[PDB]
Amino acid sequence: SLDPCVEDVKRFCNSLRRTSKEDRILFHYNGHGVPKPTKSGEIWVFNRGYTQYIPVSLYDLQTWLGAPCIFVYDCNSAENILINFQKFVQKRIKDDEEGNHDVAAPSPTSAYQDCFQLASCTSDELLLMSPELPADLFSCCLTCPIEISIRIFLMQSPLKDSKYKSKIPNVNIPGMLSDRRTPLGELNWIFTAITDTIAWTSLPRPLFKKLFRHDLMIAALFRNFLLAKRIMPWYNCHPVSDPELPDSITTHPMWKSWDLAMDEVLTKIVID
Amino acid sequence: KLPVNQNILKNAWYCSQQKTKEDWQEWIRRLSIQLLKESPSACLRSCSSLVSVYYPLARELFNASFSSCWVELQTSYQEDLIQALCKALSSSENPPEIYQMLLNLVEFMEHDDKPLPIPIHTLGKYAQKCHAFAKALHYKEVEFLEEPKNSTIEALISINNQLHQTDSAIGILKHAQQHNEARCFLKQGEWRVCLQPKWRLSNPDSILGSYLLATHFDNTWYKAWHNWALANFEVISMLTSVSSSNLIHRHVIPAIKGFFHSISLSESSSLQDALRLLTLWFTFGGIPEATQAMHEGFNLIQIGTWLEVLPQLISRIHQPNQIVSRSLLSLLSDLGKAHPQALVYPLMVAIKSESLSRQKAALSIIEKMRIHSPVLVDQAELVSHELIRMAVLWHEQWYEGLDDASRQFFGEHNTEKMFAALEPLYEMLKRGPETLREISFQNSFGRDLNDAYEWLMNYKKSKDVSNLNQAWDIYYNVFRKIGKQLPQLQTLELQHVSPKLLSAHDLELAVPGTRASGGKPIVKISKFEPVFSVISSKQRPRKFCIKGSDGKDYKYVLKGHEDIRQDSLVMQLFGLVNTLLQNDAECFRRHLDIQQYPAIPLSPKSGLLGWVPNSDTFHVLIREHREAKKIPLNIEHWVMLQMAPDYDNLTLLQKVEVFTYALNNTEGQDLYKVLWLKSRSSETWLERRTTYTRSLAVMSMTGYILGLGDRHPSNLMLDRITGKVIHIDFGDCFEAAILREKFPEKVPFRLTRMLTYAMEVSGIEGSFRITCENVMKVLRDNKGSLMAILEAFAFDPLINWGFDKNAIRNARAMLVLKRITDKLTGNDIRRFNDLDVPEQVDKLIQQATSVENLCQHYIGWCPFW
Amino acid sequence: IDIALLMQGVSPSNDEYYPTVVIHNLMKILNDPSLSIHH
Amino acid sequence: VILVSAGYDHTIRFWEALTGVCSRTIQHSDSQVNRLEITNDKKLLATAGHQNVRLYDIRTTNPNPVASFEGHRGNVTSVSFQQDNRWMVTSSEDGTIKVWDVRSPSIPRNYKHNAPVNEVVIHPNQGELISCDRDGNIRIWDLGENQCTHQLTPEDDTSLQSLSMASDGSMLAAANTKGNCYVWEMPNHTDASHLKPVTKFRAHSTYITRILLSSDVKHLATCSADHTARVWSIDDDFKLETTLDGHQRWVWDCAFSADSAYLVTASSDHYVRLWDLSTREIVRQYGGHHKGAVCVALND
Amino acid sequence: KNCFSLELVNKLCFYIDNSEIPLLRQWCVILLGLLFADNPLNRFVCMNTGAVEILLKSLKDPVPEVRTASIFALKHFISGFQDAEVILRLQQEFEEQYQQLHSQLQHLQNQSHLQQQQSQQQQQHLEQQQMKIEKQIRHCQVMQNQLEVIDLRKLKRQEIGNLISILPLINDGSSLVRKELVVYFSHIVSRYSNFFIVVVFNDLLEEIKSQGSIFYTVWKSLLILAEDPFLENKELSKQVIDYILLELSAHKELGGPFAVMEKFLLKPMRTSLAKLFQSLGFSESSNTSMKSHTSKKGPSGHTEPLQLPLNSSFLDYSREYFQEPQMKKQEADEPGSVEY
Repeated sequence: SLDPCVEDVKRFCNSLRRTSKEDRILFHYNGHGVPKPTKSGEIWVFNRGYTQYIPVSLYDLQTWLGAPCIFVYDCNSAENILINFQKFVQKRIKDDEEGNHDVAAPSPTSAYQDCFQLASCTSDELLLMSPELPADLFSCCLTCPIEISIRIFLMQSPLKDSKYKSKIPNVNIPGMLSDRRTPLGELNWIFTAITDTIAWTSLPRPLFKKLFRHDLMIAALFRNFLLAKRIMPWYNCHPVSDPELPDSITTHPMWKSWDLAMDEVLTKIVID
Repeated sequence: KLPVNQNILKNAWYCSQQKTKEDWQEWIRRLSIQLLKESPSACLRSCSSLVSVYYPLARELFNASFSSCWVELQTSYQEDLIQALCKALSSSENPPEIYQMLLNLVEFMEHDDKPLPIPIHTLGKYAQKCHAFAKALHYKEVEFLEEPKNSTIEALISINNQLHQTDSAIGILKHAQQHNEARCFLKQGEWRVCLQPKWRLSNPDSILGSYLLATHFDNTWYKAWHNWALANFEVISMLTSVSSSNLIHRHVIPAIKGFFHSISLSESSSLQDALRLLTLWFTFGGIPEATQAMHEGFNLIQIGTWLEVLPQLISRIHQPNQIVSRSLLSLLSDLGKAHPQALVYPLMVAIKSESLSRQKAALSIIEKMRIHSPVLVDQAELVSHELIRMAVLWHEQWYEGLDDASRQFFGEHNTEKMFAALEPLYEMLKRGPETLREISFQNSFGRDLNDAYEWLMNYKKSKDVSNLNQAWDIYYNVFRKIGKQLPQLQTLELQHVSPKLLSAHDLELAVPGTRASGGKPIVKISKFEPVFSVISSKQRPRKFCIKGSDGKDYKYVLKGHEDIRQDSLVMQLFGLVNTLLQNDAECFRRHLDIQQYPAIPLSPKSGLLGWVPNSDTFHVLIREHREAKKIPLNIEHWVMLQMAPDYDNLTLLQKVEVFTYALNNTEGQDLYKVLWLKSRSSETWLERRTTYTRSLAVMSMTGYILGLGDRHPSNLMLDRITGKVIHIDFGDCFEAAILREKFPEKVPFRLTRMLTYAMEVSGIEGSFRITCENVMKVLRDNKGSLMAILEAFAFDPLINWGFDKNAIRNARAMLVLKRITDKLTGNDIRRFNDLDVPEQVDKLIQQATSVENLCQHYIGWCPFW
Repeated sequence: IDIALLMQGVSPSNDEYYPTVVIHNLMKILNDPSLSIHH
Repeated sequence: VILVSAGYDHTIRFWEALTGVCSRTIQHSDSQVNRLEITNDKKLLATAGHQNVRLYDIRTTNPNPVASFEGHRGNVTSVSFQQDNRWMVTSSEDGTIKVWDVRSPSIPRNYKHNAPVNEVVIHPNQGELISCDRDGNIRIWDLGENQCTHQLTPEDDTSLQSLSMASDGSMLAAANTKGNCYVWEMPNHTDASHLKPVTKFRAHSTYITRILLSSDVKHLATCSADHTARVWSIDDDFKLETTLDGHQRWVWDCAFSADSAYLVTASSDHYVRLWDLSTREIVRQYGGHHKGAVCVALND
Repeated sequence: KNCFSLELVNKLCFYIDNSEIPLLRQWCVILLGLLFADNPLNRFVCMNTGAVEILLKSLKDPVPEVRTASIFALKHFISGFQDAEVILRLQQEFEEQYQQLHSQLQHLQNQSHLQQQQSQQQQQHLEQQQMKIEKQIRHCQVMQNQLEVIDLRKLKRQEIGNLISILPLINDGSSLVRKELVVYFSHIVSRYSNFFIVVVFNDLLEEIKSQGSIFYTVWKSLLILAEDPFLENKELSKQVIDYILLELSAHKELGGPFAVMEKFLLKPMRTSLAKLFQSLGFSESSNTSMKSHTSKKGPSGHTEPLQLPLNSSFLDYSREYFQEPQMKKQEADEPGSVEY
């Protein structure tokens, strides 16, 4: 979508929900040229005139979408919207008693409570703005973990001296993700294993079965969410998921092994 | 905001108990110090103690504090401060101490932010009492504009007299009257040719004998040698007109020797002599005696003369005679030996020209330059080709190829001419990709062009009208998918257009543009700025920047797909006219100046124009002035369109009254007030008005003789510091606009109601007309030289751009010759009316200021402004 | 270059101009006599 | 009796003094109507607009244009009819005299001529044409000749505005942009170049528009661009009969009645008027024009 | 989009020029008023084709229903507040329809390029569809070419020219036309509010003691209608003026000055009031006002709130006509009944 409006986000949801009957739908929201989201439960969307921003309600967006959900928000204060969204869904399941209360919706209410989403920060605090960091580091975590992990490791390495470097290193990890033998694919496989062995020993058995034993898309998204949970609180952002992950996500002690792997691969790279 | 603290400043406002300059100054800085304590601004309340401690910064603060206090002060105290300032300006009338600064503050707030209700006559009288002559002049001009009085007129006359403005005083008086009511032989020859005309069989012999005797008495006398040579020129001209081919031999060699001797004597202004010699050699290059004459004159003449008089050599670089060609090749080889950096750009212009004889002749130039410096020409063409491909930006080729095909297909359906247009447009895609932007178009919009190509093939192989219509439908489709986003290229990035220009840095070539006298020093090039700004002139020209070796920036405006070199040839006409005004004592006293910008012909299809620095055009100059008042831009045009729904589609007579209605309803002094607004001070406004008047006068006369028309406020350009006018796009010349179909003109030079209202109260007949007689007399004083200049580029085939085989071109050029001679003499309208200089000035003024002469015009000329 | 320090009030407007003139006249205190007379 | 007016409304409209209100309006929102002329027996309506002369029908109920004819690159200025309506001519910004016919037209010959003329008039012999130019020139043409013509120069390179001609074949009056006019006497046997000038009158000093005179040769009424409508005598003592002013805007072309005693005035003052010249008083005043009115036609 | 065609609007103009029965003389004006709802392209096309002139001349007509219909249509002929966005909002689906029909055209061309003649068959049924699609496309770019020359300024000029010709129907016949006039005036108040706000201060301070425009004529005509002889029209005009009263009661910072000049009712600010005139004069981008009124009365300053653009139940009233019988005579005119 190219800087959309309310009429745009009408078919942005309707045209895909009318073709995905019950399969899950990914909804990415990237708001950074947009003001702060409303505590009352509104999301600002552009107009066609490029002069002011109009509200769109969570009911409006949800009714245009359907019951399965995987939502990724990249806004500033993504937490009033979650508190409100929990309030809206509990109010609609309270109205599910339905004396005369049934709002026409494209998908049944019984599949609303089991659809997943993420958040960007911990509360109404500020995002990251320094030139020493990507401006959309959250989705950098959720689509390219290895490269930004290497860059964050370089910028957090105390041994900055005797290295080949607003300052940002020109580091290039060779290869591609898919091939096993190349270093990039090797790092992808080692990251997948490392982020799975933390989750299996952290989360309970049925939560693990629900998260990492149903489908590959949610599997990969939640595996990158752990690295986000590692890096963002180092820049004061504590994201919130739909089920509450325990605080032992960042304190599980094999990030030493992550540091060892990063050290080894970068020493090999600089030697080569 | 403001507490109750105004009870203490009333005594400092109204005292009326002082009789000393020191006491008045004490009162003034006392009120200035206490003015800050009631200022509503946060940035002014805290500075009260600082101003009390230290005095001098209050002088520069004196505007902000007064502006803060005036708006906050109440209406009943407004007249109190009015009478306080009036009595302050009236007191101590003999010594001007600070009342000039008081009037400066008053005018400073009077600029735009609700001027004080002070009588303008009282302002003028305070200025006169306090010696502010220029402010008094402006005040009295306002008084005269409000109401014309004879006492006011004589006041401005006296003001001009004390300010040494004799032209302004005379014009004001005229407006008031019209509204309110060897050497002996040279002397003998010049008197003889004055009393009796030329073109007989006895006067040329007599003047030849007189010039020969003068040369014998003073063999080293420049005007004698030049006069003998030109006398032989007129004898040869009459012999050619009669035709003999035998009596020209006795005159070609004396003329050549005299011209060589005169050139060697002067070596300063040899432009006309050099071009005359070249025309003589090109007319008769088959005389062996002339061949050895110029061969032995090689040593006598220098190379710096040809260096200064380069361009016509490149213009006539094609030679039909072997001896002429060999002589010119030897001359240009000497030029390459002596500072070749001034001709490499016209050299590859000749390389990329369309004359196969010109490339065959220039192969020798290439070969002789290889033994000197291959790197110069190699880097020159490498940096050139990118600039031509970037001047004609890469979508414009097929854009114009679609447009020119489209309107002639709508006209008369010439499919063969369609195929001729589309044959070379598809060559380079199969030849090979070259640039990143070309790749960006290739991977985006190539398939539709391909499909159109085989639909053209199907039309050729079948003659199918339905598929022709389908091909024109897809042509409309691609025209849409180009023209929508065509105005969205506000800037061009050189890293993606042509990164090799960035790759080639520390360039050793000379900086293109202006040149010095003789052998100019070599200035290298550091790099290029990869960012450009696009101008909207129906062609999208761009702003090119060059980082030179001197650490500064050389900036130009880049034009494409045009043989602009006519502006280059008019540039030396500017050089000649500035030389003549410098030579004239009256023009030198008047300090006339025309600033010609550097402009090099990059190509037959590209060129550079010098953008004048620290200046703004009259087009832009009105926009911010209008939006400061928040009033509509095309206000008068909308007002008359309110009752003229078909202004453009209309006959001759009924446009006049609606135009008059627009003029009567619409005020037309925007430029006149904005020059006062942007003026730093009264003397600043004085120098702006002087520069503005004589610049527009001299430039409009030069345009009148040149035939330069099609002038509009877009190409009209003021100077921000001084106010001189600089024009662009001199393709229209020699009255070429009188022949084109689209609304031929009646006014020679654009002198509109805006210009008349921006003029002083003396009107168009004042200092403007007084400068007019001086310009006309100095231009008539050089009749022969200008004709010798203009005779060269008449019959040549590199000019037919504003007037469009060989005999037809010669006849058209000769009609242009008689037309311009009649235009100079004044007999262009009536044969019996042999009008002199002042009658010509009056006729031109009335014919240019007539409303009917300016109403009937094309909207592209923008006639209302 | 600048004959008088009032020319900078021409191009901008009236309202927001008030702190600008004060600030770009009082950033000149850095020299020694102003620093000595205003501590 | 019916009269019709047009202007900057892009709507031509008829009028009737008996009811005081407009009857029929026809939209022509493609160009500005310069002139219009109604056929003598009230059959077809022609006009001078832009590069097209079209023939409307009066008794039809506002249809599409019944006929249309093109052939002039520049805008057209005036149209000239015939009492037998066999040959229709127009004057445009080219000076090329054309000719067309009613009742299933074919393509006839077209005559090319320089000096783009302004107004034309057909002599009652229906074989001779006089055109006026804006350089003080009069072009005389006839169907008998092929390329020869006659040159008359009342003024030297001066913008002769228009002309008027006597239906009884006696007088020919001129109109100059400086307010000047010439009267030419031409007696019987009109098929000759014997236009004898008589006098010259400077009626005004500003720009002027078309002069019309009645069929009975006893008046000469002009109207100028200074809110002036001035009628003089042409056969009795040769003096000013009546001047008329008071119009809000400058008066455009005028028309007469059949009895040579009533005249209409159409101007750009969003109104049109009808006066009795004997009483020099308001007889009728029609309004409803949102914009100005430039051209008018009337017949009885 | 589907209904607006130039042939239809030209036939409508012909019918409203000369059709006998007043029912169509009603419904044609209603159809143009509905077509002028919010469509700047339609407003430009109708202005150019001159339906505005015909509908302006149809103000003077015998029956009052068509006069009220004409005022309803010129109520709809207000130019548009969200114009700079509705023009793009229409450009997008013209682009999309052009692309979709173009793709369908080449799809049908590829279908017809099946190397089968099929004489007197689907191909013969397809060529007429081919140039029908071509005609629809050509109509699409005709409207597309008319889009870019929109000229909101000329639209506003024609609106302000229509208002002054609406004005002389103040001395009309029925209270129906008077009510339609007061709701039209209320909508003018709703749209061009600030002109009313700047003129009311000057007018009532002069009553205590810039004007001169055609706007002052409408401002006075509202007060003229405020003394209507009918029942409902009086309180309707009072509720129209009540928005003005409530607005200048405060006008943010102006409430103090308004109260100060309000104490005179029983018995710097000049520049502040003058500054607001240019704020809309710039946004703009014969005149016989004649101000005649028997001022024998003065304005002393059922729904509780007030929506400023008033409703107009005339469309529902005209629609309710189509429920009374038409093939059979109604009650009280039967060959026998109570009223008979």
